[PDB]
Amino acid sequence: DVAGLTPCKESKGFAKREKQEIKKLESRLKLYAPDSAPALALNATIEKTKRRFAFYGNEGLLCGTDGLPHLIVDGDQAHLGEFVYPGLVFLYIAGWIGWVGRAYLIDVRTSKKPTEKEIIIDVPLALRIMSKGLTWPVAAIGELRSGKLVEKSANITVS
Amino acid sequence: GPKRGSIVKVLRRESYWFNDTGKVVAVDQAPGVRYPVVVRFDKVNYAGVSTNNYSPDELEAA
Amino acid sequence: EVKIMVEKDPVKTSFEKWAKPGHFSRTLAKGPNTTTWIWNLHADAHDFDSHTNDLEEISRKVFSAHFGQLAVIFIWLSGMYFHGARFSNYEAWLSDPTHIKPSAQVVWPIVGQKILNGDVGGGFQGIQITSGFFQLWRASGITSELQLYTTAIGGLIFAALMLFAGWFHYHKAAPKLAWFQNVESMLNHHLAGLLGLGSLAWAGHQVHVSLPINRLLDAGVDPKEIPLPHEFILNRDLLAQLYPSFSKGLTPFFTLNWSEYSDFLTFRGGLNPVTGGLWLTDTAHHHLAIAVLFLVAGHMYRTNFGIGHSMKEILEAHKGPFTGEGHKGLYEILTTSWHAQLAINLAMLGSLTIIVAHHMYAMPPYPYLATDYATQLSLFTHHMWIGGFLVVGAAAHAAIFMVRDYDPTTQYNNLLDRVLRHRDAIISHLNWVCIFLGFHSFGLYIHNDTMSALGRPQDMFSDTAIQLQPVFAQWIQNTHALAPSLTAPNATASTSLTWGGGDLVAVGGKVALLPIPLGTADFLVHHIHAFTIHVTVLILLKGVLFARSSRLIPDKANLGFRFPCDGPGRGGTCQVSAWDHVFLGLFWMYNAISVVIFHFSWKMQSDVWGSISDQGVVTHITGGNFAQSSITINGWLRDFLWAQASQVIQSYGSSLSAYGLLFLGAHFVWAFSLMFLFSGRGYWQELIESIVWAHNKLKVAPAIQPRALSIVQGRAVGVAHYLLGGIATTWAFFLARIISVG
Amino acid sequence: SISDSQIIVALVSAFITGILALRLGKSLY
Amino acid sequence: AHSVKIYDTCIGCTQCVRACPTDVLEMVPWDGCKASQIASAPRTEDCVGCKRCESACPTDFLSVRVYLGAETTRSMGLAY
Amino acid sequence: MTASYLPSIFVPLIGLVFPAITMASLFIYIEQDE
Amino acid sequence: MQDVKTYLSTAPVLATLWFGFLAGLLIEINRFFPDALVLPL
Amino acid sequence: ASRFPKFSRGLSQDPTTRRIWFGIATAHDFESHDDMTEERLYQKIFASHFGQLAIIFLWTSGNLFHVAWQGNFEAWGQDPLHVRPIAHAIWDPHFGQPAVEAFTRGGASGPVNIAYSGVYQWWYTIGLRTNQDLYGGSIFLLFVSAL
Amino acid sequence: SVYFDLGEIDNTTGNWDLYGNDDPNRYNGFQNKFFETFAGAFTKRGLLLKFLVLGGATTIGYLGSTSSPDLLAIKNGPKQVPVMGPRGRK
Ligand code: CLA
Ligand code: CLA
Ligand code: CLA
Ligand code: CLA
Ligand SMILES: CC1=C(C/C=C(\C)CCC[C@H](C)CCC[C@H](C)CCCC(C)C)C(=O)c2ccccc2C1=O
Ligand code: SF4
Repeated sequence: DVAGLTPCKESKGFAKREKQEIKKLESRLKLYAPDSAPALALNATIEKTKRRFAFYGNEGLLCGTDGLPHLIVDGDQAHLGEFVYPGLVFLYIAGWIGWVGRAYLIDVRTSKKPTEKEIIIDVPLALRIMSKGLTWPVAAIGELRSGKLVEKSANITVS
Repeated sequence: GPKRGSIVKVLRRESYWFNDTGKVVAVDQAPGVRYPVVVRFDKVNYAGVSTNNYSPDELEAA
Repeated sequence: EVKIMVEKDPVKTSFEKWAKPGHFSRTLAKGPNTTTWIWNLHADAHDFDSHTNDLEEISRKVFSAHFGQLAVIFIWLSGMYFHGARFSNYEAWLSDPTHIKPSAQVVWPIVGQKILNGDVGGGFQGIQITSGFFQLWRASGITSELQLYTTAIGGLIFAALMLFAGWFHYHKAAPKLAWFQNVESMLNHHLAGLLGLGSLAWAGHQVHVSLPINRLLDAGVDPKEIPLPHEFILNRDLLAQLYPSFSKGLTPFFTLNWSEYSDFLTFRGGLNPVTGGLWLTDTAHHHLAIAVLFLVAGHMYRTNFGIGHSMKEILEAHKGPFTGEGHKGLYEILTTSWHAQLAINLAMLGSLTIIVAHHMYAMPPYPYLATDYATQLSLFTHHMWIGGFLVVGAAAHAAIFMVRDYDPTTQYNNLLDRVLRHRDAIISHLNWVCIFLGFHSFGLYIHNDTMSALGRPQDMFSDTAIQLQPVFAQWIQNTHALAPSLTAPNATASTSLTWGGGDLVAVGGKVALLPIPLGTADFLVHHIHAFTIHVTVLILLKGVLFARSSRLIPDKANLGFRFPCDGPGRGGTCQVSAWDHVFLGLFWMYNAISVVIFHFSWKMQSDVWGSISDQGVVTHITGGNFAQSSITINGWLRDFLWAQASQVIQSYGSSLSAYGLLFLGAHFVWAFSLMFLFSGRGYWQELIESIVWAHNKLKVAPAIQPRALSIVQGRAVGVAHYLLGGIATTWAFFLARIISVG
Repeated sequence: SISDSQIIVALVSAFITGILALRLGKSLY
Repeated sequence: AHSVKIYDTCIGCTQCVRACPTDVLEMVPWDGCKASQIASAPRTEDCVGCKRCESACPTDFLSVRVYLGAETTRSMGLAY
Repeated sequence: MTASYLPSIFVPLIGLVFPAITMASLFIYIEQDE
Repeated sequence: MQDVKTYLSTAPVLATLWFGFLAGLLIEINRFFPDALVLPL
Repeated sequence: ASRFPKFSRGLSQDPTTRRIWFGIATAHDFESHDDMTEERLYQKIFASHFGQLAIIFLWTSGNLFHVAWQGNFEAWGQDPLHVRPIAHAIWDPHFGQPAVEAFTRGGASGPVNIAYSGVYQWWYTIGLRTNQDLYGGSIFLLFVSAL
Repeated sequence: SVYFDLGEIDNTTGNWDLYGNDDPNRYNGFQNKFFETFAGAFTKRGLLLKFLVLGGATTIGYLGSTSSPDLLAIKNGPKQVPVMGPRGRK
């Protein structure tokens, strides 16, 4: 459809990309007995290959003129499962990491030896902050609105 | 100059601690000293020192 | 005089010094103000002579660290044996060592990496190893996975034992300085006890278990029907069936009539015609002789029993006219300084590793070793690299000694002083000979390249045009070829098949060894080897000699062994310490060893290896194109790099895929090294400020201030990444080539 | 320049241009 | 021939002159910091550019500054 | 090529003689104290 | 026992424990949910 | 001003070899010279610009003359798909016979180089069809460079 | 016993000539006379540099121009047929 790519469950080049690999695996397989560890491993590999090729066609990815999936990172509603759906969860996880790290730094900074608490972590406080870091957007936006997110008296100097 | 144990912020444009805070140690009250205020900071510079002396008109924010 | 000396419980074992990360040195025990604390912590984590000043604690720490290292080596060995026991096709290999590729590592199927478990043969699937452990176990007489399991456990035990000792002799019973200084008894016990008795024990094992089992393996019997290694110990008749000399009991050895032991104590050159390896009946005799040699050599030095030499009267007695006051004051150097000993030990051990790498390829000591080309190439390259590293380490530690252990108030003993007093001559002449060698070695290649480019090959330096046949090597080859007839009447054959004498030996197809020719292409590369070695010696010796002072900086010893530079003055003084000379010599060592291993690889694939067919016709791998195509740099570019690099690049989708991946990975690491090797600290330290600004803007400023790497750590990182990338690239290339085509 | 005299013309013109460049360089120094 | 300068922030640490390996910097009476001491560079004709002076002054940025100028035989550190 | 004897006259006079004389002139100009 | 906990609170030990737990998690996920290219949600 | 760099004293009094090097490096930094004013600088820029234009036009005239004298432009004009444009001829006294036979390709009588600069198509498009036109252009460019 | 002096400054700076043969005449007077009357005019360096440059110029000219066909390879020209263009060119 879009970008001149056909869906993968109709691509006549995907069939070859499957059957050639299957036949290679079977050529490897025919060097043992059907009741030996190499044969079991190879049959498992073949079943995994079939299960993989019978999922891309059902998902809705568009293959190319060479029989290979192509990702439409465009915003297309028929393809949200390629970029934006995993991208949102990644952004969630990364904001989580950053927010809990920032909060740990903020809390440690007001102590006796803050430099000591950075080579020797204090696991109770760090764990508390990691736990509380689940609702980080509702906290980051709240700190932005309340004017608590940024400083103004930065210590940069240039003569 | 300023009081002892007072938290002042630097204005020396060529200072490592520019726009940073520090607590005075002891300002010398001699007649002809050009930089009597002595302030110690909680972060060393590229050379490793944390104490430095300024003139009273060169640093004040309270 | 010589006695046991121990201080009961000098250090309480606890966890207090364990919680404070920096504890050994007081300068950084306070805490990490900036982030250049995490770095120098690990930097001087092992600088035992820098933390404290008394030789006693330094010696105790050295002892316990040696014990820890031995424990780690034991864990490594037990792991290799356990893998050979549990995940190896060893028993299948034993039934057909010429069609089964060794393999002792399997990979879990997780993300498609299952294909790394290639079809090695025998109903097994795993990565094909090249350590040569299968050949070693076959030569040892090991014939069952059980006999591996046990020894694995054995290794583990020793590991724990070592660890125990390592703790004990530092925390419960640690010696005192006066005990370590007894070098006479130490050498006595390392000669007679460690080397002599060790060689005697291994000769015993050989002559009792390794000879009959391997002989029955050569007679073509099943490795399962061979009696167990103790049926030849509790049955002298079952062993005498092969070597009937055992029927004569232990009487020939005691009546000096032991010329009847010629069955299992032989003197025969060449290789076993069926295994392509040395005769174990010869190595048993060799070990038996080496053992008594080291044993009678372990009685030279004086202990508290009146007799023996003292290695101070021996030294002072050698004092000639030309050389001032002789070797005086050197016994005081090698017993009050751990570095002057480490230098000599590292130099000798590196040279010995090079000798081993040169001997093993020419006289294969394990069965079916010369046949497996991959193992014989890896065992050369690895050992060469190890020796090349150890010699540079020796240079570095000699420089360290000269920097902070030498003192003149006692070194008026004009041997070290005299060589220190004409450094401006030593280095000048070494520089001149380096220039001469470089020209007369590389300019010849440039000549050949220009001629072959100008359509005039008749003016080249080939074997058809102007010739440069090495006559001395050819004469040595012809002399050793005739030794078993004139200069060695009892040896049945020459020591090696690489000498011009002898003939070819086959191991069922592929060839093992044959007489190696030597033409102009070998003359040129040998002179190139000499030139690179000379340049490396130049750099290292210049550093060592000028470690104390020079015309530029007369007080360099005050600055120390490791420091970036003495200002941008005097025109510039960057990279002026001895550490920087070691930094510069590492690259030339890398160059030299890479040229050596390229030489060996191409020459072996071209003029030694191959697969012979019936009627005698032997076709080498490349086709003998080394004598003609190795005289021009273009030949090394296409006929060696471009041609032989055609296996690794197209290894994708095969069992050799990891080599194709690590090719590009090592290329990336090598190119990554250039960022550190070319740049400098100031730019990065400035750039970091503009990131700390963005951090402060959002209140994420760390308390450990992010300083950039020091001027010396940048160089260290650069050379480390450079060496890793280069060696890993050559590793991947060599393995992916030889595994497929060998 | 398929002819013969034309090469001589080119040569003498190049020589004049060279003298001019020489004078300019002398003036620039 | 390099140009040394001593700005009026020297607290009289005397380290600059202790470090300079050419007898270039010397102490001088100058009231104003604590001890009426200051540095002085009369023999700048001998400075090689070692910058050992600047690596010693524990002032905010610096009080003794070396500016590398015209090169000579003394400043190049030559012995031949 | 019309002349075909000029390339045998010029490149010996421009790759051998020209550098030989300009390097000498520039070396006399460099190593002089005026 | 307190100093043992302090040592276990060091940077390299916490780093390797965290990265090993994460590696185990990702490895298990890939062994149970293999060949994930498109989010089926 | 009594040694090689007459526009600087610091390099003049330099006894070392560096005097040579930094004399060639700081040779066009007219701003950081000795006794420089804002009216000598600009005139030196002007004269150097004129010299640069002269050099450019001399280079172009040389290209024209060498394509006209040794090239095969006329032949290329009537078959621009089955002939190779010749840049100039080579006369290397180090050559060997196989090299002469190898580099004598094209239509030339001796060994030559093949022009990969695209000047043939350019000159042919704008309406040049004979070596005479190239020679006229070359002499005219010599004239304008002299000017 | 002392190795310094301001008077004999050359003794304390190493200005000695370690190999000096003060022999005023070593060769035959006739041979010297016959050698200086022939290699004497070559002393004038101002009239020798401009002589050498012209000699070398004319030498590499005559030898570069009046060469031989057999000697040089770039002078003997091609004596074969030219190879063809890989894309049907000439
Ligand atoms: C039984 C447990 C035990 C305990 C509680 C201690 C306790 C102590 N030892 Mg001790 N030691 C032990 C066993 C023990 N040791 C053993 C078995 C050995 C023999 C190797 C030693 C050898 C030894 C020496 C030589 C020294 C100490 C020192 C010390 C004191 C400070 C140690 C410190 O903070 O460094 C903690 C250090 C570590 C946690 C590093 C451990 C790294 C191990 C040893 C090697 C692991 C290598 C491994 C294979 C990784 C390779 C690379 C890998 C990344 C691939 C402290 C009282 C030091 C001392 O008192 O000096 C003032 C000292 O110099 N010990
Ligand atoms: C018998 C062997 C031996 C021994 C006992 C020593 C012992 C010592 N050396 Mg030494 N050295 C050796 C061999 C040896 N060296 C060799 C062969 C070389 C040549 C390369 C050197 C070069 C050398 C230099 C240049 C210096 C020393 C220094 C030192 C001292 C401090 C070492 C330290 O704290 O390191 C701590 C250890 C580390 C920081 C580890 C660094 C990590 C390495 C570089 C990378 C390893 C790569 C690995 C193989 C694979 C990489 C991939 C993987 C990591 C993912 C110590 C006395 C230093 C000193 O000042 O001496 C007093 C010093 O400056 N050595
Ligand atoms: C390919 C790169 C390359 C090359 C060619 C060199 C070359 C050299 N290095 Mg070296 N070096 C390099 C990379 C390189 N380095 C790198 C990357 C490092 C960093 C680790 C070093 C680190 C290093 C050190 C630390 C040392 C050297 C030294 C030397 C010299 C050894 C003497 C010698 O063999 O002279 C032979 C020279 C050549 C073979 C160069 C080619 C000459 C051609 C064949 C002749 C050309 C004919 C003619 C002259 C051309 C005229 C042209 C004209 C008509 C226009 C030599 C000049 C050593 C030194 O100074 O010893 C004297 C030394 O101590 N280098
Ligand atoms: C910049 C332009 C330029 C360039 C690069 C060349 C290059 C070449 N010419 Mg050439 N030539 C040119 C212009 C140029 N020509 C002009 C305008 C004429 C007409 C007078 C000629 C007439 C000519 C003849 C008759 C011959 C050559 C030959 C050659 C070749 C050998 C070199 C030689 O003997 O030169 C000799 C050069 C001259 C006799 C005249 C020089 C022409 C101008 C004045 C030089 C331009 C000055 C330049 C821009 C300044 C350089 C500055 C630089 C050093 C920084 C070489 C490929 C020879 C050949 O074909 O060998 C195979 C040959 O026999 N040329
Ligand atoms: C890049 C570079 C730097 C700067 C590079 C630095 C500071 C490397 C530091 C990067 C590491 C990766 C930071 C450490 C990250 C922590 C370990 C965080 C751990 C948590 C996870 C990220 C694993 C120099 O300082 C330098 C100095 C002299 C010559 C060349 C160079 C040079 O090339
Ligand atoms: S390295 Fe450091 S010291 Fe040596 S020159 Fe460059 S900057 Fe100056």
